[PDB]
Amino acid sequence: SNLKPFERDISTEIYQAGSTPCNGVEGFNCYFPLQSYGFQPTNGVGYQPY
Amino acid sequence: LDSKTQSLLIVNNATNVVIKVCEFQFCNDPFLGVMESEFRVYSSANNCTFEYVSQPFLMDLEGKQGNFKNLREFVFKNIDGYFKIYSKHTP
Ligand SMILES: *[C@@H]1O[C@H](CO)[C@@H](O)[C@H](O)[C@H]1NC(C)=O
Ligand SMILES: *[C@@H]1O[C@H](CO)[C@@H](O)[C@H](O)[C@H]1NC(C)=O
Repeated sequence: SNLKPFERDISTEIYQAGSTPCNGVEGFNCYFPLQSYGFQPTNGVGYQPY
Repeated sequence: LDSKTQSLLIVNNATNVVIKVCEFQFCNDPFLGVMESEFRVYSSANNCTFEYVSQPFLMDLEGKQGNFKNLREFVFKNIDGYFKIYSKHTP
């Protein structure tokens, strides 16, 4: 679910997108909520860090 | 309350009010000993994001029976990330 105003919520629980209770292994409909994009000096305006 | 999410812990142990926000491991039976000889409210501190400690004061600490003299009322609510504590002390 979405966030309420100014709430923080640290959690490494792998997100079951469906009804598959993976409970420790990433898979189809079981992903991590934390994702990371990288920043390179050769990237475009919209993809550079601010 | 098992170290998978962040958990706010507030303790007033008769002297200094201590507030911490840690990913705490709590015991099966949390307690502080009563002269005090234990501290078992939590078992770990990890990826903690907030701590505050007040000034000292003095309150009751010993086992003493009788009739109650101080009514100490509180309200605890969380609105948009702000944890609001209200209180009133009365004889
Ligand atoms: C209450 O907890 C605080 C937390 O730092 C500690 O410093 C204080 O000595 C404790 N009070 C006792 C053990 O009476
Ligand atoms: C949180 O705790 C884990 C413990 O394994 C650590 O690896 C991580 O760097 C800490 N910080 C964050 C932001 O997750």
